[PDB]
Amino acid sequence: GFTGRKITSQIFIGPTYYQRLKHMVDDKIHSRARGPIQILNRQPMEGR
DNA sequence: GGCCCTCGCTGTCAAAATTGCGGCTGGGTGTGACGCCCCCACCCCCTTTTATAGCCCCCCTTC
Repeated sequence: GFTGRKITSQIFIGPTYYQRLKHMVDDKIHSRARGPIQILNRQPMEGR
């Protein structure tokens, strides 16, 4: 697709059924500089 | 004093059972939630009356 040259090997290509899973990167990304702390431990809380 | 045996006691090794402890790292959703029996104060209803009226039980009457 970039240079327009033929690929020397011959790619195996065809229609295949794919599924998108609920495991999505926007539901998983998580960061924390400084936030709320626990009532008992005074340590950072559990989970995003 | 010295040789030889059986015996009782504390003791020991061994077998057997009894018991405190452990069981990966981390992450993301969601969902939901005492009683028994007695004793002691205090209050309500028992009764009388009446006005008042809607409601309802009881007995009578109809066919």
